[PDB]
Amino acid sequence: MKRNPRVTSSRRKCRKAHFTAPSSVRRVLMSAALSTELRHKYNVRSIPIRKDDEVQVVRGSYKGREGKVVQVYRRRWVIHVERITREKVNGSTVNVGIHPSKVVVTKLKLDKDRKAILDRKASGRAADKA
Amino acid sequence: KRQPYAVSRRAGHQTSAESWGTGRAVSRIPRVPGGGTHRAGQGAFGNMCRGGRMFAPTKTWRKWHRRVNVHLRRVAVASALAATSVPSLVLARGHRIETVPELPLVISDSAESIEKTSQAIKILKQVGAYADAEKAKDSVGIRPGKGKMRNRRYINRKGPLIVYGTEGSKIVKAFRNLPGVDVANVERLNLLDLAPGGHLGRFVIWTESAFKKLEEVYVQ
RNA sequence: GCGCGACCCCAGGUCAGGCGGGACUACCGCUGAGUUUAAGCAUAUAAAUAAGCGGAGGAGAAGAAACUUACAAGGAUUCCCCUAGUAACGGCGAGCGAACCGGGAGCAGCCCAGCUUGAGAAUCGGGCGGCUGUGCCGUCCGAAUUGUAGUCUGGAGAGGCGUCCUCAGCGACGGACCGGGCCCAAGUCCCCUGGAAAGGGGCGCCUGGGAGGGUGAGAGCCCCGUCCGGCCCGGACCCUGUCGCCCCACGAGGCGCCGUCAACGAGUCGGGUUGUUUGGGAAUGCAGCCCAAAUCGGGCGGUAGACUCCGUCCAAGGCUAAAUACAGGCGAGAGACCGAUAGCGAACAAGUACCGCGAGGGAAAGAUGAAAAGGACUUUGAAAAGAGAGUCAAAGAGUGCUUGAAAUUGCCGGGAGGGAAGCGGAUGGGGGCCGGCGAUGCGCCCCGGCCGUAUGCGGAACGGCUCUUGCUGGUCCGCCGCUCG
RNA sequence: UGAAACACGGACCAAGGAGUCUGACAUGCGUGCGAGUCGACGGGUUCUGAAACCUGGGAUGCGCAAGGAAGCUGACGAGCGGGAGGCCCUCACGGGCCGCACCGCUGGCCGACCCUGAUCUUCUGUGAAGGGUUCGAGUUGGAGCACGCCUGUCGGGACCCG
RNA sequence: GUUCGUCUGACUUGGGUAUAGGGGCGAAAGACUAAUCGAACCAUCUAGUAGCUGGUUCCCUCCGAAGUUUCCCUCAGGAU
RNA sequence: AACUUUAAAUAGGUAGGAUGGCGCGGCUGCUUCGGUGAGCCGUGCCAUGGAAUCGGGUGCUCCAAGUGGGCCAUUUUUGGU
RNA sequence: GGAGGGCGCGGCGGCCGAUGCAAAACCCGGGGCGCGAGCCCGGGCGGAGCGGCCGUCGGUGCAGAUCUUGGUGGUAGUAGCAAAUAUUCAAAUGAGAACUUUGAAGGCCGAAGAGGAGAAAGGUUCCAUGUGAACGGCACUUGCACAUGGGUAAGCCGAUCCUAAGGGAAGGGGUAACCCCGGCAGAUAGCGCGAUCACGCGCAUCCCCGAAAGGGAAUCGGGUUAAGAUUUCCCGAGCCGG
RNA sequence: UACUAUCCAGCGAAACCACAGCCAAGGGAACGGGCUUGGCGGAAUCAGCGGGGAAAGAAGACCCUGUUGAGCUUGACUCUA
RNA sequence: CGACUCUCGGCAACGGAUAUCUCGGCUCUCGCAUCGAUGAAGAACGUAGCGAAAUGCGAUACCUGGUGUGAAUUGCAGAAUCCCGUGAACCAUCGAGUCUUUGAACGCAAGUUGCGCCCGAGGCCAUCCGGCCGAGGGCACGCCUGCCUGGGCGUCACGC
Repeated sequence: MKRNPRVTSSRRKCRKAHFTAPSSVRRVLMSAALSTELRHKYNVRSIPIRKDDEVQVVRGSYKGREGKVVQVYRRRWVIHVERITREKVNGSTVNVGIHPSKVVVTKLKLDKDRKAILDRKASGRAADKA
Repeated sequence: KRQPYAVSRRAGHQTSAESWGTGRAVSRIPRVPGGGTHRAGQGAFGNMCRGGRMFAPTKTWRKWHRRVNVHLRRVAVASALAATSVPSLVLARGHRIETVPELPLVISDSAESIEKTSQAIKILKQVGAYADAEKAKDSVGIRPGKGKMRNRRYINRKGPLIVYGTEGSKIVKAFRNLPGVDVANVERLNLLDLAPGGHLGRFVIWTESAFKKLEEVYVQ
């Protein structure tokens, strides 16, 4: 289709890679849009999340829930957040999977290696803009 | 502009089939040797078998190259220029135009050195030639069929064509990504650019330096 | 006997190292059918193909003329275009059947043997020590005169004389090539419908990016990517670009001129005969056997032979990229490909399950949903199940799961009738079933309602045309004046 | 020949399922250009399997006829009858004039074949000249080439199946 | 099933072992050689061929045949 | 029937004109002992006009399919009860 | 049989439309159009993408083919489920018992057994416990089924060791080669014994596999669990080889 | 006389099927369940049965043909270990 | 006169067609060179806490070192130091590894977990400084090169 001698371009291949996600693939697809306050600090629109973050449902029917990211699932690429749930018949509460795109990052744990991601991407956005 | 494609050339050829002949209320077709399987088409030098070959259905032969005669082609290319100087064909092809005081457009040479798309749409807006590109940034068709599963999710209608007359084959970068656009130089004009679908009289934008080079293309 | 060296020939679970098999797509050899075609069939065709067998590499084979030619000669090898669907060959039947030249692609040239190290095996392997190590150095055994090192290779070359010119080998740093990592634009603003908004509507932004996928419905702007650039990192590496240090010279080779020479590969040449193969035809290549040479010579010159000429190369040793191939393998990009009886045998645990003693043969089989929210609990029943309920946007979605066709089956209704004969239909009438059927038309007058022309004004798109320029004809709207409708 | 047939197949239904595609050919039809024509082996170039541009060509045709060598070497150049249509005359009917397409026919010319053989001439060449129940895919006032489609034709598994 | 041939030898029968496809083996039936024998089975060449049988897929329009001549290893078919 | 002098009918061929006739005057190696003749050329004259009837037109050329097993009746007829 | 003019499907370039406020699909003794090919529209079902028109192109339209593959009838609840001498009663259990299990009874094979075991073969089937979804063409609470567990112990038995018919490396030689005969200069090429001491002496048709049946180094008894027990276990007694 | 059939409870196929099923004669692919003309004309059925359905199984094994094979024979053609 | 025979509809059951999907096939094109006695191609049998399979691996056994990424793996259980970190992960990379039993398959055979031979060290006790036992790994064909004992008037000299 559209241009360039490169490795990647194939409608089938794009699907194949992202569903079964190897570790580097997981982290880049774990990039979830920042809230507006955070966007003006780190000068980026989206960053990969964590487990000690807190993340707010904006998009869905489930909107208005907030919780920490309990788990992230490779095999079918989904993330699981606390308090976005559906109830089983007996009264058990089981988490409903949410895509990281849908959910928006309330709060960050900086870390040290995750912190490095913020710096490099920020530098990136500085270069184009000015 | 089409690849050759085909059915497999060794297909279901290498399938063992040997016949019962007759003495059975079973048709005189070859038949699988292996009875001890829950199915498989019963012998397969056929055109008449499940999972067998068919003697025809493609196989690499089919010419996806038809030769063009240059003198024949020259007439077609020349005709295409003339189709922009009659407004009737432009209307007939289904271009929405609120355009200028004169019939084909000739433009200043300074829209080569235009980096931005934002600037590009603005200059077209003044002409009134932005009109049909606005009708191709929406009303863009999710095409039915198996094309969706290829890469052909959107087939975009064909609005303005811009042709530059800068000698060194200079693609105007801004105009490349406009909705429904095509970009050309005089040094690479073809019939399909001025007449997608074979319907002549696409709305085209001529550069001033382009205009006087259109002569040298290669009752009444 | 014992023969120092050695001669000739054996032996180490011997010292350091090496071979088999695979792959076999594609390639290089070997070896080799028949069906078929000729409407029969043998010669011939298929085919110098399939099968059989061996062996390498990323390419392989080929390769600097014992060539092609007959010319003001071309000029290693390969492939494409053409010659060519042709010269030729052929129960001259069916059919079979290429090259030379010409053009283009790509280009690249070489060393041994055969003249002398003879002031001396100057050469090489191994052990051993040291070393900065695909190597180098010292030392000692051993190899090899039935000849290592070597000038020199036919285009030539070795001698001689005279002049210039030209060199061996290093750092360091880029680029070249390959692989990664990493970064690189913009709304999740209001409203509506919905289970969800990516949808519609309102209102925006970014675009070297409006390819794609993901995401709870058509997402440029939600995420990932995409695009275009940036920043790292590690390889591989003599392809060249920098620089910098030794100038490798009086050597060796090159060039100019001169002389004496010119060594130029054998059971090969060539021929006969036979078989195979060739378009190759008094033998195309090939082989066996038989005969068998020469070096002022030899071979070739598409009809066998002698004769005389002329022309053309220099075998019988060897290397060498590129242009050429690619149904395997690995890693990619695509298609007017296919859409679960299709596509591969295999979308799924598939060469799986299974079949056969074996060689081998070989399936069937994708889809709940956004999320299991996979039906707790109550009740009947021995249980399986059912009935309630719960859940879901939807159970008319309950792991027979999206949609759920035909056939068949059940229920029920209608027609018909239990005094009657069947091609199942056509034709006619009745029942049974159901959709349709100007918005309700016109003239006139009265009231209510609304507007106003002509002409003057004020602003304009028009016309015939002329086309500098000119004259005749505009209508309309704004909306004031003056008269009416 | 004749199918209701005491011919043959078919319980029923769904889904598969058979004149295709190609190379080289003939005709027809269309398109281009036209005594030429045919880009694309190739090279330039690129928004990249494309498109655009361009080369000498080579292939086919523009002359032929022979088995071959070859051919004074194929340029002197044609009539007649029916002919559409036009022209001229005539009020018209018709008459006369020019006559295409096309058709039929009679000649000349060329090659192959056979005769004829001047003047000339490197000594056997030469080919003026006059002819012929011979023969040709010729000249006598060319038409092709390229592309495509249908149908026919051949090789291909070749309509499908045995 | 009944009836019945043989039953101390050219006897019966197992295991191990030999012989394999124009081949074997045969006190010989063309018998038999793993439900397979006047040339086993398997895969391949092979999608082999067959003037002959079967089937050959949407509609309407207009025109509309012939089984005859000639040659043929031709008389179930071609050329003409 | 394989005889016929003789000899039907129905069948079958040809002709009934402008693709014709006639006048004028040209050429030949033919043909004539002879321009005598023959043929073919230029030029002139003669229409409904050469029996009947019809031509909801005809003439002409290229190319291809199918057919290539036929069968039947009246009439004629050969073999055979 | 030809030509002519159309229709329908799939996909592609163009162009225009339609949609979760309900697309496509499917159903419809519901309407209407066209000579037809087909088309149109409504209602019901349904839940995510699709159709018309102009060009382009095909793996493009079915009733068959003793068609292929899948489904489903009538047949038909019909033929049948009939060989093997044969069941029956009471109790136990369980929802339910002609068939299970126990007793009682009747029988049957009639020791060349319908027997107790081993071979071969299968491979856990043996036994417990659980237990009726499928399966035991009846039934069923039972099973050689399904699920869940466990179980096979050797100096003396076999294999092993050993030779046979025979097979097959090694050699020479054909065969490119696969492959086949089969040994040769293991014959003044080394294997074997003394022998510890390094040296001497002696010799072939080699060398392995080949009968879990031939031939054979060596065990008995009692007890035990689900079972064969010389065999597992154990006592006591041996026996063979080093 | 046994064991079936039959009848029951359970269990439960297949072959086969264009569509089906009353005769007579007629013509007709020259021997009809159907057409034509007459006769007829039990719902719903079971146990039987062997006339018929030119019933079914089996592209007649025979017989003819094909420019179709193969086994065999030889004084075929042509080669050869 | 129920019924039967037939037919249809509506709702269903049957069945898995149709539509719409597709981490797959299919075909074309491009780049790339790179197996082995240094033990392959291929097989076998094991190893995951709970596994039949596929996939992964080999007694160092669904993996190890090192490295990158930087917190998951998930059906349930679990570790909590491994979470501001020499470090989570059916992770990617995977340079350093193990890499079973087999297989060209190599001591020799193989319907045999068959039958030899040799060497290593640790311990023992001296019927000896030897005897006995241990765990590991070798010992093939083929042929070159170098090597030793020599066969042989093979050839020479020198023998008594």
